[PDB]
Amino acid sequence: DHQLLRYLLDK
Amino acid sequence: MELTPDQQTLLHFIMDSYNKQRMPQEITNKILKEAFSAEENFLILTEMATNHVQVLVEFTKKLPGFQTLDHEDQIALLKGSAVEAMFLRSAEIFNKKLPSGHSDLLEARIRNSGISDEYITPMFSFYKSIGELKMTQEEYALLTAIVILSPDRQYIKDREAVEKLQEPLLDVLQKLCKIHQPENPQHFACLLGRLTELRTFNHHHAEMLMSWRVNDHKFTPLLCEIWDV
Ligand SMILES: O=C(NC1CCCCC1)[C@H](C1CCCCC1)n1c(-c2ccc(-c3nnn[nH]3)cc2)nc2ccccc21
Repeated sequence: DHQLLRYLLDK
Repeated sequence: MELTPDQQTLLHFIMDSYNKQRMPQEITNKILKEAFSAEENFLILTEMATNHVQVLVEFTKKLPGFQTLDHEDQIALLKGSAVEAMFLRSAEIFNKKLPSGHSDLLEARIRNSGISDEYITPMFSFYKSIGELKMTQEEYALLTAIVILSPDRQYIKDREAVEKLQEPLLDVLQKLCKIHQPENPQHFACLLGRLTELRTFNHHHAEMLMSWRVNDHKFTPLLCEIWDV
């Protein structure tokens, strides 16, 4: 999943 | 043989990004100020690591070409490097010159923090061997960038795209070594050799965390994802 990581990377 | 205008530009830009990290002195003043219990030190570690990962993500997005990589490869590079970058930054801090007797108290505070005996020995062996290298701030910054842009990470789909980004960093690092330490020609190979040591920390990381002498191992949601705990 890694949804917080995905978020930080996209942002 | 010397750094080209392009390489000096990349170097100064990497250095400025890296220096946006929480200052060493901030970390050591707290630790040296007073002895905390294992429970309190575990809480300090998790807050330090959460802030470290947050700054690491920002530093990573500024590495030239990283943002053009596949979104899934970007996640795998970050997740695969976060623990190695934390131990490399901790080694930098540990080896910062402090007034007489301070680094001995720092070592005593870290040895008595709550980490188990099994993980103190490889940790301190790494810090001392890093210390012997006498690394400059540029070497720590480039080495961190090289650790992140490791093409040979598990779950990477496009390895050449990563290799293409790491190679100019490897070339700058080599030239830096061949200038800062001309009397030590193995210095560059020896920095790269210490990366192989950092990889071993990542494999037993979950176990090192759970063996801390505390009653409950609470992590933040960002650390749960990054550390697989
Ligand atoms: O705060 C700290 N490290 C941060 C430094 C900046 C980047 C993010 C990590 C810890 C202190 C916590 C409080 C108790 C003493 C150690 N730290 C460590 C360190 C690191 C990892 C584990 C560990 N354990 N399990 N997984 N990782 C343990 C200790 N080594 C340090 C050497 C110099 C200065 C601080 C040091």
